[PDB]
Amino acid sequence: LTQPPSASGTPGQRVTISCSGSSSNIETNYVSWYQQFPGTAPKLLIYRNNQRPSGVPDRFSGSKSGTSASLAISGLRSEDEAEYYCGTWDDNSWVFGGGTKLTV
Amino acid sequence: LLGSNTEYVAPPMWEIHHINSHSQCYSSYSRVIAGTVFVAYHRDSYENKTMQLMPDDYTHSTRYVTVKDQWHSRNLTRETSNLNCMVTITTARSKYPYHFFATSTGDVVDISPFYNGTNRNASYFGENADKFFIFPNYTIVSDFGRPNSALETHRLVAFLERADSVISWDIQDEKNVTCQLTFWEASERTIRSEAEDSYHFSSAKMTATFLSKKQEVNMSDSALDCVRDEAINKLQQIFNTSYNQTYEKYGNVSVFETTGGLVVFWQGIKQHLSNMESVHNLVYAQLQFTYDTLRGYINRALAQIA
Amino acid sequence: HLSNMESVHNLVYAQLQFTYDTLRGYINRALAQIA
Amino acid sequence: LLGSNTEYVAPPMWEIHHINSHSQCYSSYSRVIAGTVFVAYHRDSYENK
Amino acid sequence: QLQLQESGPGLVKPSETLSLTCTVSGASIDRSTYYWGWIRQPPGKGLEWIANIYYNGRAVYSPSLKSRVTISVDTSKNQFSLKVRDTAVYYCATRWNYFFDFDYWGRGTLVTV
Ligand SMILES: *[C@@H]1O[C@H](CO)[C@@H](O[C@@H]2O[C@H](CO)[C@@H](O)[C@H](O)[C@H]2NC(C)=O)[C@H](O)[C@H]1NC(C)=O
Ligand SMILES: *[C@@H]1O[C@H](CO)[C@@H](O)[C@H](O)[C@H]1NC(C)=O
Ligand SMILES: *[C@@H]1O[C@H](CO)[C@@H](O)[C@H](O)[C@H]1NC(C)=O
Ligand SMILES: *[C@@H]1O[C@H](CO)[C@@H](O)[C@H](O)[C@H]1NC(C)=O
Ligand SMILES: *[C@@H]1O[C@H](CO)[C@@H](O)[C@H](O)[C@H]1NC(C)=O
Ligand SMILES: *[C@@H]1O[C@H](CO)[C@@H](O)[C@H](O)[C@H]1NC(C)=O
Ligand SMILES: *[C@@H]1O[C@H](CO)[C@@H](O)[C@H](O)[C@H]1NC(C)=O
Ligand SMILES: *[C@@H]1O[C@H](CO)[C@@H](O)[C@H](O)[C@H]1NC(C)=O
Ligand SMILES: *[C@@H]1O[C@H](CO)[C@@H](O)[C@H](O)[C@H]1NC(C)=O
Repeated sequence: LTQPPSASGTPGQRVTISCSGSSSNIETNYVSWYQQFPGTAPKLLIYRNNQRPSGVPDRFSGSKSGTSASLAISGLRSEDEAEYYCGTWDDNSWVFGGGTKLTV
Repeated sequence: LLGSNTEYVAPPMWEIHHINSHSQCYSSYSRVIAGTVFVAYHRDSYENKTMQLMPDDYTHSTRYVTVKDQWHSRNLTRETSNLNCMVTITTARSKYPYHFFATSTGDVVDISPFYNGTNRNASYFGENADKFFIFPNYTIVSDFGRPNSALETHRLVAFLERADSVISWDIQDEKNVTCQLTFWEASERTIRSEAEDSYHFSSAKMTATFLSKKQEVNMSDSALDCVRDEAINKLQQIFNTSYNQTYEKYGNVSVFETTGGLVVFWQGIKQHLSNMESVHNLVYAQLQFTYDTLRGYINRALAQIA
Repeated sequence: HLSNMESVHNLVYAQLQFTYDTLRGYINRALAQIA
Repeated sequence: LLGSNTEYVAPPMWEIHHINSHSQCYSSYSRVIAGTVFVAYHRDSYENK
Repeated sequence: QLQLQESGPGLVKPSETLSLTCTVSGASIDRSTYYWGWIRQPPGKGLEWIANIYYNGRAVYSPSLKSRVTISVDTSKNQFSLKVRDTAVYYCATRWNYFFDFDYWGRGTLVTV
């Protein structure tokens, strides 16, 4: 899997992140995203694509097509500074992308 | 005439999906045991044709069947197989805290009827993980009896897939559908005399007196949410169509859990929740009412005498 | 003209009414002859 | 040793009338299903005693 | 509620075997299990998936570890372990929910090679 190690935005910008893998993975399954504050364990943020667990506001977003996904954190604010990881099931097991430090 | 084995079997899931999206079953069962797959057909030598469901004849149950008779035929011992696909609909009850439901037909499921795929932390799942499925916006043939029938799209549907059957229910919202308190009665003009360790809510109209611990319950207890709004509107309803407006609201609406386990909504006038159940015979409160009244009255007289 | 109701199982509700009836009957008697 | 189907069956009404007016049953069950009638006897090859 | 802690050695000499055991205060595994796997992260790096096991003996590994890994399960004491024959912080997260994917995480202490 593939992720660009950083991203940027001023408080109130619709910041986005891509998520690149092969057709073995993201093509025929479900994407999950995780907001890991540094020094803690990751919280699921988006499950089975677009769907948001209880707690995660509408600000975070989901999107998938081909062998690459996306995560649109609109209305970006301060506490949203963390480590976002995407990942699904390849044909045999579970994988993660690189990771991304959101900085506001 | 010779024997008659008859075994009751769950359809395959692809067929479940067919059944309830087309109101019809396939005229063949197939199950693999050990190595090879085995297979039965409806009338002998038949093909794999589709068969539509039609209504049975009746209890609280509602059945739909694909064959309404039994069949056979005449040198050596021959064994015909009668294949019947049958969809039946039973009411299932389940009581708090809903860690399992059960049907009148002896099915018992250890899953919460409100285990929305997400909320296992605030719910319960405890059947075979292997066999349980859930499908968001899921189509259903809306009436298996008629074959033209329109289509419904159910929000969330579960499938449990047992040995004798596949069980399906529509997943609902807890709290939206279940409330754990019920309006018993309202007492206009109740009298909250205070005592040593307890308030006494004496009502003449309902001929009884209720005692609560001196610390009222937090109104923001989640337990109260399903009747919270009704109770106030039940209250304000009275102070509006009961007495004149020489009286006026003293203090906020406060709630009390009574010994015995009623729950009381109080609103004065002038000029943290026990898992307990409610007590069944309310004489214990008419008794308290009796004592309270005679003792109140006796002291009054004997005082004005002395 | 006859309620399809069932009979009530614990008859304290009538011993209760009996208690009240008796003490109240008796209390009023005394307090009257006192006053 | 092999299988053992056992099915529980209502007598015909003429037999009901026999049973309870004579204290005895006939040693044969017969039911028609689809076309032909089928029939069972008590010990094998028995008659209708 | 679900609960996951972790114990085990915190100083491993190269090529020698590591054992990591994750305790759960669910507190049970059942045929109602879904998956329980290992997840490692080198400090300052990203996340890496290790192994994964059900209440049955079967399990799924990542060939990136060239099956150097070998996980075990003891339902008796309500725990599942792991055997390896590269230095990072570790974790045990699971599946406790139809839908979702990996949810409910357990801090897994640090180990260095
Ligand atoms: C599954 O159930 C949970 C309840 O455990 C739902 O959470 C409710 O929805 C929001 C939370 O985002 C609140 O407004 C409610 O008060 C929550 N209720 C409770 C009891 O926590 C959750 O939304 C449900 N999800 C689905 C997809 O049905
Ligand atoms: C009957 O048809 C269904 C779908 O058309 C198929 O999945 C099933 O295996 C068939 N059964 C047979 C051929 O016995
Ligand atoms: C699980 O549910 C309980 C009860 O609502 C809640 O207090 C707790 O925070 C929940 N745990 C998680 C991880 O959401
Ligand atoms: C259909 O399902 C999707 C995803 O579960 C959901 O967003 C949508 O609201 C559903 N449709 C309706 C009418 O609720
Ligand atoms: C439960 O809540 C949903 C969402 O508002 C609503 O559409 C539905 O009608 C409610 N169910 C009942 C029985 O009121
Ligand atoms: C009642 O509980 C709510 C939250 O549950 C809290 O905001 C409020 O202060 C509580 N009232 C008390 C403790 O008197
Ligand atoms: C109850 O009071 C409200 C305002 O407090 C008033 O609008 C309403 O008409 C009253 N109800 C009746 C039946 O008079
Ligand atoms: C009633 O509530 C109001 C505001 O909601 C508060 O100012 C007042 O102190 C309360 N009175 C009580 C709790 O007796
Ligand atoms: C046995 O006898 C009864 C009356 O004698 C008759 O109705 C019945 O058909 C007979 N069963 C046979 C011959 O199998």
